[PDB]
Amino acid sequence: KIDFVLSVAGGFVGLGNVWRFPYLCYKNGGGAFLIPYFIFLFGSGLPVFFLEIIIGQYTSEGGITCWEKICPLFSGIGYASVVIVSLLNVYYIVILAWATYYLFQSFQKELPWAHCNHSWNTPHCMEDTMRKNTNFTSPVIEFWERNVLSLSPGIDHPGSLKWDLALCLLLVWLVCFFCIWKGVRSTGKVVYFTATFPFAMLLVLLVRGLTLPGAGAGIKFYLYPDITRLEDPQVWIDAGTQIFFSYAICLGAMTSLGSYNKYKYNSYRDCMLLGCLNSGTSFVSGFAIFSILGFMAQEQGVDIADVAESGPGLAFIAYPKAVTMMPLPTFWSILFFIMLLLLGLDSQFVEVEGQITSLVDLYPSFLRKGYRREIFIAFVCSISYLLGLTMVTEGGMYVFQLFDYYAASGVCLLWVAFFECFVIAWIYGGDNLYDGIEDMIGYRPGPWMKYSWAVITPVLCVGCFIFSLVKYVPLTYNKTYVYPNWAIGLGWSLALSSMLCVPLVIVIRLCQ
Ligand SMILES: *[C@@H]1O[C@H](CO)[C@@H](O)[C@H](O)[C@H]1NC(C)=O
Ligand SMILES: *[C@@H]1O[C@H](CO)[C@@H](O)[C@H](O)[C@H]1NC(C)=O
Ligand SMILES: *[C@@H]1O[C@H](CO)[C@@H](O)[C@H](O)[C@H]1NC(C)=O
Ligand SMILES: [Cl-]
Repeated sequence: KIDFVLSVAGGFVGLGNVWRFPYLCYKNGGGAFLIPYFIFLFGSGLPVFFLEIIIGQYTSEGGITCWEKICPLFSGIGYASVVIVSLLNVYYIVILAWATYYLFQSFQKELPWAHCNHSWNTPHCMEDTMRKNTNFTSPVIEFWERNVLSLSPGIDHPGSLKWDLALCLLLVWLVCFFCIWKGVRSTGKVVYFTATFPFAMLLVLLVRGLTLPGAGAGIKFYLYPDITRLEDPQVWIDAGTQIFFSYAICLGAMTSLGSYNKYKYNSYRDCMLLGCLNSGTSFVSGFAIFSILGFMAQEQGVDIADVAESGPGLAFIAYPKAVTMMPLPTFWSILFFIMLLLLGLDSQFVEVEGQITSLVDLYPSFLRKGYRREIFIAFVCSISYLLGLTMVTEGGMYVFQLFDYYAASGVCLLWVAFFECFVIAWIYGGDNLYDGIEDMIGYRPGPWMKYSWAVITPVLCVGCFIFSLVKYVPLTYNKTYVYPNWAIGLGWSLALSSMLCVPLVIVIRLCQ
């Protein structure tokens, strides 16, 4: 029953809640992030999640073709989701590549980031333990910034392609290809492990984090807000994307997950449970990582807002620092990186299988099992690897950060979600959906969610977008570097490559 549904949904938590949420909550202050986080959650997250589940269940088609009989004129939501999930597959596998590199470098007796007496460290390096005794730098951040991937002075100098990371990325892609070769999703007792290990790892990390000194400052920074920061659109614009990324909203996956359920199945309670559980695990992981970050700041004796990198690498700077202090660091490090690989992989298979099925639905005659689908999967993996080689070279962090900020976040996700809510609440109508639910499942849901879809989400999205446009600021990596105009143009081209799908399909349909 409930144990079975939690066993099925154990794959809900992924690299999102464990990695992306911390650095998004850290880039622009922690306390000023929770208020728009929860506002956007209860305004759009659970509403749009439930909406995707209902559309996938009511209509047997799940994905691109769900909108074919709801509103054909707005069919571009599926294409936008396909483009967004393709870019997501492009830049998501790099996190797994870094995790694999750490796993391979963690088999040694002494962890590489324990000390910085190595051949890739400047003399200015100092051990953070002895730091309290404007040019010093902790060993972990220096290691992550040079040995893991060397940083050029800017994006204008791509440098030379790295080889060890390329090999790790190729290994991960080959593992994914050879696992989709057969398919190991159908599991018996293994689903118990695949659902218990991540939670146990997170729980022991939580215990370690809040049992460490200096966690109080991290908790206060995470919770206590700053009203003045709400005056900048960055906090709202990234709080309206982190919660959408966590639930895989608008990625075309949740609109097809509900297609497996039958007509008479109470999906309301399941959707509420998964949403609340995802929010809770994200919140507790935030406590853990901000506690370890506060401990890092306490030993480093520097301001919390700049103690660590304010970019995609926050997890790889906090979590290894946490497992370093745990007894027998090698064992816990190996287990943790296996956990990261398991979660990120499972997300990678769902993101990929969804994309492949969605694109095959476009041309069903081209690929009907056999070997043509096999070579198509091989081609997709090869092209994704080649494209991902761009952000793994020397100074590859800038391309990755820009592509993450402008690919599956920022304005594209809010754009897709706003049109989704607008069409569902202004052509199909919330009353019609409640009538269908009432005649479909037991109990009539409260009128809260129809008002939600009608007002709370579209107003929030439009206001955030316009408020960002008026107070336009360039995207900056970390806090001391500024992109050139052409880099921002490239990022905006990336975002438009997703956003323009809806107007393009609209005008094509209006032509005939
Ligand atoms: C050299 O590396 C060892 C290994 O951790 C370390 O204990 C020692 O402090 C380092 N010495 C210098 C001068 O970096
Ligand atoms: C600072 O360095 C000196 C020199 O080794 C050492 O004696 C002292 O214990 C250090 N201070 C702390 C707080 O460890
Ligand atoms: C250290 O940082 C300061 C700025 O705070 C800078 O003026 C100085 O050149 C840097 N290097 C050294 C060796 O002090
Ligand atoms: Cl989240």
